[PDB]
Amino acid sequence: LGRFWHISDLHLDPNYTVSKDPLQVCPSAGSQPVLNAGPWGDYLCDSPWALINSSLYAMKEIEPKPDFILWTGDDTPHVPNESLGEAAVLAIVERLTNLIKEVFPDTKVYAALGNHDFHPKNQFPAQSNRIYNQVAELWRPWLSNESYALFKRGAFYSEKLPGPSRAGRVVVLNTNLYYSNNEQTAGMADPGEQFRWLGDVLSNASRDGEMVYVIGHVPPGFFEKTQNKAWFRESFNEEYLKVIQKHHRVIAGQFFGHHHTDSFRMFYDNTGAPINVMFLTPGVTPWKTTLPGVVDGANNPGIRIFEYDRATLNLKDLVTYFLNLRQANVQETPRWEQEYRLTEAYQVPDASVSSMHTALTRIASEPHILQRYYVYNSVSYNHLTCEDSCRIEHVCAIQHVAFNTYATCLHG
Ligand SMILES: *[C@@H]1O[C@H](CO)[C@@H](O[C@@H]2O[C@H](CO)[C@@H](O[C@@H]3O[C@H](CO[C@H]4O[C@H](CO)[C@@H](O)[C@H](O)[C@@H]4O)[C@@H](O)[C@H](O[C@H]4O[C@H](CO)[C@@H](O)[C@H](O)[C@@H]4O)[C@@H]3O)[C@H](O)[C@H]2NC(C)=O)[C@H](O)[C@H]1NC(C)=O
Ligand SMILES: *[C@@H]1O[C@H](CO[C@@H]2O[C@@H](C)[C@@H](O)[C@@H](O)[C@@H]2O)[C@@H](O[C@@H]2O[C@H](CO)[C@@H](O)[C@H](O)[C@H]2NC(C)=O)[C@H](O)[C@H]1NC(C)=O
Ligand SMILES: *[C@@H]1O[C@H](CO)[C@@H](O[C@@H]2O[C@H](CO)[C@@H](O)[C@H](O)[C@H]2NC(C)=O)[C@H](O)[C@H]1NC(C)=O
Ligand SMILES: [Zn+2]
Ligand SMILES: [Zn+2]
Repeated sequence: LGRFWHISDLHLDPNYTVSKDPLQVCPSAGSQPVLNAGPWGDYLCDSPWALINSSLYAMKEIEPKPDFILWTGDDTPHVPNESLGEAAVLAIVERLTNLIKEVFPDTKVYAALGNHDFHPKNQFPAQSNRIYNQVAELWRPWLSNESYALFKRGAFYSEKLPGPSRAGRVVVLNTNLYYSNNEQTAGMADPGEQFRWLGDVLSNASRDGEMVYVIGHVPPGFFEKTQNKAWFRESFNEEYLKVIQKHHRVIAGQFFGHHHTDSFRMFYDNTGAPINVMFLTPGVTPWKTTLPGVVDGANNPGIRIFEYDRATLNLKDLVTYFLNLRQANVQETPRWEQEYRLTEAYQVPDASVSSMHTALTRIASEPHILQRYYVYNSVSYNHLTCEDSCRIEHVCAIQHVAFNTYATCLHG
């Protein structure tokens, strides 16, 4: 049994300050007054350094010798572009990179850029640029020569897992190329040729007897905290689905972030068979989202470990840990705790596709399992009851990555 951490959406707010002025605590809160801010963060703000530092040392306490770490990006705060230029973006990515290197000096890390890890935000080019070049330098100890060259061109690459994993590979995507707010890739069918490359990597994996973990920042499909919100342009969503449908037999897991909330996505083939699952890990940042229509969309800080079979990459379990921010802020030191173990929460034997399908069916049919999933969705921040419209928004997002079937499901 191996273990790996998955962390995402740290979103440092460099200017977080415990201030007597509620409008000068954190620029990431915008114009929202931040009353009696605490040292470990605030639900209206992105993460203070103290919180990010606490999260890394919590990971070290829980599992100091993981087989590897997956890090799916989003390092900078939710502020206007004019507040956050290229030098600051790169300095922030470097500071977080250095913290991970300091706390886990002997650990391989597979890192993807998130949509905020660029200036201007979301405008990821399908070609080389100063940010891809400098991040390749920061992540060079983690990249093969081939991956270093690929990263400079498109911020995507693939790496063979080291032993004792028998025959595994991690594929790291730049899914920021597909975000509808990214004007750099408007009108491009296959920006950076990433889909062509991905298919080729996965065909090679089948030839070579390897199983693959696919990671990225922005997921396909819809955001479960609202209705009708997809990040990918429709054509990219369709292409991503086509890749999974063709190559699922070599894909042992998909690991994404961006939402900051804890959910998962099922993939099915045209016979109705479940063929893959994507795990959307929560964020370290607690920041209450400004996405229109989302009420009280904050979360507790979360981190996650997966347990896996080193011989096959089959996922055996996951454990999500959290910091109860409201409690931590009245205490001298933040102490992270176990939120849940997946097999226990859903009463399933492992984290296989069949087990996740069972989890969904229970979420969709048993009130107490729906509510359990819902509480965990915000990392145990919000305990109000998930009522009928909440249920449909979550169930449809989990079940339907495709635009048209998601739309039909929402009619329920
Ligand atoms: C699916 O699987 C296939 C294998 O079946 C992969 O194909 C291999 O891809 C690699 C990577 O591109 C190829 O290796 C590269 O070969 C280049 C050419 O090498 C010859 O020719 C040059 C000039 O003619 C000579 O200089 C050289 O000595 C050889 O005679 C090299 O230029 C490449 O160098 C790269 O890596 C090193 C660092 O390790 C750097 O020094 C270079 O700057 C450069 O970064 C590299 O060695 C290999 O030839 C391919 N094999 C076959 C059989 O085709 C596919 O890539 C894979 N598909 C995907 C999508 O992953
Ligand atoms: C955070 O505040 C900085 C300004 O802080 C000063 O510069 C830092 C480098 C550091 O030395 C602090 O102690 C200083 O008080 C903002 O940076 C400025 O932003 C304005 C635009 O509003 C721009 O005109 C200035 O040139 C910027 N200064 C520098 C040095 O770049 C920064 O935008 C704030 N960060 C966030 C994320 O909101
Ligand atoms: C980052 O977090 C670590 C872990 O909590 C902090 O290190 C602790 O610091 C206290 C006070 O100096 C010591 O009593 C502990 O022994 C330290 N623990 C470890 C494991 O080193 C560290 O101070 C934090 N750094 C920042 C910049 O906040
Ligand atoms: Zn994020
Ligand atoms: Zn994001």
